[PDB]
Amino acid sequence: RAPDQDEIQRLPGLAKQPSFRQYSGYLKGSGSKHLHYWFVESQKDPENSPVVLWLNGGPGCSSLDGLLTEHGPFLVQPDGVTLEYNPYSWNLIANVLYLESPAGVGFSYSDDKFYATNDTEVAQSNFEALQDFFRLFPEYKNNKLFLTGESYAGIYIPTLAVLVMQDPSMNLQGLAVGNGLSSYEQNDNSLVYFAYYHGLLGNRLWSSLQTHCCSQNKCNFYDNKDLECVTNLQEVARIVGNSGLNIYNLYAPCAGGVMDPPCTNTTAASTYLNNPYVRKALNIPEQLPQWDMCNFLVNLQYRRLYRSMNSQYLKLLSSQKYQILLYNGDVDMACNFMGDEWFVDSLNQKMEVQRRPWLVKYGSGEQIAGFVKEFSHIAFLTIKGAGHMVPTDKPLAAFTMFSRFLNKQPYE
Amino acid sequence: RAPDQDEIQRLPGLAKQPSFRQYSGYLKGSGSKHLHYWFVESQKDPENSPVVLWLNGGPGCSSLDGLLTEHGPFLVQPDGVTLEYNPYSWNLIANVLYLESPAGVGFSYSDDKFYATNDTEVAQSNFEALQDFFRLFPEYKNNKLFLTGESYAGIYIPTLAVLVMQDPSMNLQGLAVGNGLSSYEQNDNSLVYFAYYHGLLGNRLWSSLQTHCCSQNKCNFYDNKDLECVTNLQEVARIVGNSGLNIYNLYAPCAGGVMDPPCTNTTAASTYLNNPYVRKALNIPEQLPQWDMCNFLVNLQYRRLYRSMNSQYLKLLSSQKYQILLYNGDVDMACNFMGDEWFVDSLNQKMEVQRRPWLVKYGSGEQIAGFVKEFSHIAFLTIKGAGHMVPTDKPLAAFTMFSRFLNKQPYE
Ligand SMILES: *[C@](O)(c1noc(-c2ccccc2)n1)[C@H](CC)NC(=O)[C@H](CC(C)C)NC(=O)N1CCOCC1
Ligand SMILES: *[C@](O)(c1noc(-c2ccccc2)n1)[C@H](CC)NC(=O)[C@H](CC(C)C)NC(=O)N1CCOCC1
Ligand SMILES: *[C@@H]1O[C@H](CO)[C@@H](O)[C@H](O)[C@H]1NC(C)=O
Ligand SMILES: *[C@@H]1O[C@H](CO)[C@@H](O)[C@H](O)[C@H]1NC(C)=O
Ligand SMILES: *[C@@H]1O[C@H](CO)[C@@H](O)[C@H](O)[C@H]1NC(C)=O
Ligand SMILES: *[C@@H]1O[C@H](CO)[C@@H](O)[C@H](O)[C@H]1NC(C)=O
Repeated sequence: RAPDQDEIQRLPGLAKQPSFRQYSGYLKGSGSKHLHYWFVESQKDPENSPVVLWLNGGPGCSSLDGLLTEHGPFLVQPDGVTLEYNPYSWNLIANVLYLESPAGVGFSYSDDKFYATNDTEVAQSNFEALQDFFRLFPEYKNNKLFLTGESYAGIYIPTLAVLVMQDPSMNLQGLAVGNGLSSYEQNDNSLVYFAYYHGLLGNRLWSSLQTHCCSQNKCNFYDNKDLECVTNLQEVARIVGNSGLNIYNLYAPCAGGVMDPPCTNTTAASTYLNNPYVRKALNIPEQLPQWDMCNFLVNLQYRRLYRSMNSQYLKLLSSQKYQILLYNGDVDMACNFMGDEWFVDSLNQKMEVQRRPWLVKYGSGEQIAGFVKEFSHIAFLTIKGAGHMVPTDKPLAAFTMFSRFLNKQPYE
Repeated sequence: RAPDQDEIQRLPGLAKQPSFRQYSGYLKGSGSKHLHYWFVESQKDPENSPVVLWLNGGPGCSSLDGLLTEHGPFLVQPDGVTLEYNPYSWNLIANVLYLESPAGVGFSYSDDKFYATNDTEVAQSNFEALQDFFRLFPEYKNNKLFLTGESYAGIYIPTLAVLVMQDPSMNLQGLAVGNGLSSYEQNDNSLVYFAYYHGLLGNRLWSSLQTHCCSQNKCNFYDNKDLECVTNLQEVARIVGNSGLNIYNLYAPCAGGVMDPPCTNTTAASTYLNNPYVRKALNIPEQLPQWDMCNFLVNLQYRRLYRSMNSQYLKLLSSQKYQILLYNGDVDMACNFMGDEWFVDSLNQKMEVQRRPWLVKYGSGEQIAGFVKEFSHIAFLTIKGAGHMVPTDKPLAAFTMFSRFLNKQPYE
């Protein structure tokens, strides 16, 4: 019924043993690829709880970021030694499959160590690994399956979903993308607005942008050839990303001051997972190189193929079989909320609902946790005051949203 | 040399006695008005430290909000009983005069209890009270004087400054306004942008606003007569201010859930100052009614006269004798940063400097604390991630800014 050689017996750093079973080993991707997974079964009724795949983005970043720092059952502490139980873990109500992907990311590897890849190969390799998961965990084949991820997984998840939807053996029910890259064009255009209206660009630069980049009511901050325009957008990019502002959360400090995503400090997770006894407990082959949160070389060699997920989401929507959610922390600048809201609105789906706040109960009382824009089979949500890593910044709100999604309830 | 009957001997709730002298009593305003002051001398060298007037806004709100909750030498704790020393107090480097104004606000009163007033009378009464302060504290007449305040004090301070500048006996050196109301028009126009680009309004409403309120490149969200326009702006106002979003800090909870400014809880300060022994220590006449942070009736009866401080600041700038600062926490929606930046840019002053980040040292290191836009004798600054009450939300950054201002140093 399970790869019991993969079972995690006693995880270092945990003061209490888990009530749920958990597994760490390798799923077969395409060719010679072996993708490191860490599967944490539901804390409540895993036999009948959904199976939820989690993919972090990059490209080249590890989904074990999602486990140990966002919504895993325990989170690594600043000592890089202690794990503490997370009261907002997504595995409270789901069997969560964190997958280090593509090959070369974290503990994932391949026999030839050739890690140059692309969107289509990545989707196909993720698909084969999910096939392997269900060969390894056959008692999970009939559980409702949701595909979820973050950041560049805005591309990984919908492309993977299109493959999965053609496999009647997988009980695909839904996909959720957090601060996802869905449209380079909508991302880039929305980002320049976001920057000005969050007080990062002044009047002089804005007016320069307006002159060289825009024609009457429409701005092009994406593929404009205009000369001063390219120049100005270079300045925007510098301000937003290369000046000491944290691009992942405008209102958070830049770690380090004004494999090392900018303004971020991955030392806790890194120190934890490179502990030799941690790797033993996670059944990592000793010969594998050190764990990094993001593989520089995977990212360097990656050929990005899709500029928009418009056609993927229209395909997923046409079946009317799946619930889809795009959610953005609204102080993120890497994949800002507005570009994904524009993106969802532009799918032009039926049953449009008026935009509303959605609430969470804090003690403190009901608070607005964000806004929800709903259509048939698809909702866009903001998470108010969260950056790129929504479940780290607003764990209760993230858990509440996640539960409403799995249960196909209204978000409000 | 001082009204020693006003001296505060032993303030309830303080575990240690202050190193500085402090005073609480009444300054004579115009007619029968008596304005309650609380003056806290500098913790370092009060004889040669600047005199800084602080005014909160409303109209009808108490400057003792500024003392006990923003930048006073001690801050009231959630028990409404304990005061704790504030390591970022503005009185570390200044003699700070907190003035409850106009008559009827907090412990301020008048013999006829007639509290209907207006901008011009308020400025003239504040002016006479400052004259009285210097009659009561004559050893302070030659200290550099700065006039500072917050919110509606965006109107109080510049109007007062114009009066003070005509009095050669006062050594006026500068004025600073935090999240100030400077221009109803620039406030309202900037606010509708701010709302859309912070994800509070969706596409449908934005497009409706664009259609009914705007003509080609210019929007009028201020005095538009257009019909759907008024309707839509009513919806914006509802979303921003009457729906459970905290207008003073978009990213903060609304106290109470989705004399009581909305989403705010003044119980700590209120419980402290209504303690009968607190009032005795502050030399408050026992017959005075209870302390409220904002006087409902003062605000109700207030006749607001100025729609813009353009002409006041141009007068203050013409002398070239004063340094001026407008600073806004950038997640405030009551007086959003963008309207005040537009306002300062529109004064069209010389020696314009390119817009820059300004830094603060946290331990954590240097962090961007906001952006600074500088001209001759006037700077606009943002405080990144602060709401309406900048010194509560970012006390170190507020103190750092305040020190650079008093010392006429660059903000960066
Ligand atoms: C997203 O895919 C992502 N994946 O991992 C992260 C991450 C952020 C903070 C901490 C840990 C992980 N984010 C985004 C989508 C834009 N990808 C990234 O932000 C890239 C992360 C690299 C692989 C280290 N970075 C970039 O795309 N850029 C482009 C602009 O120049 C700076 C970095
Ligand atoms: C500003 O003058 C101000 N003065 O005191 C405050 C304050 C905010 C939070 C907590 C404690 C004090 N702010 C602003 C300038 C717009 N004034 C206010 O926000 C008014 C406060 C009243 C007097 C209680 N409120 C309003 O102007 N409105 C107008 C729109 O409808 C709602 C309240
Ligand atoms: C990074 O994180 C580690 C572990 O939490 C911490 O000890 C270290 O000081 C952090 N900061 C920097 C700037 O390295
Ligand atoms: C993506 O990768 C596959 C597998 O290597 C390769 O055959 C294919 O040509 C690639 N696609 C592109 C456009 O490079
Ligand atoms: C208001 O503040 C007081 C004092 O800090 C606190 O005890 C009370 O619970 C607060 N909240 C509400 C909703 O009254
Ligand atoms: C403001 O108040 C003064 C004092 O009462 C009064 O004489 C004056 O007419 C007022 N101004 C206006 C425009 O109401």
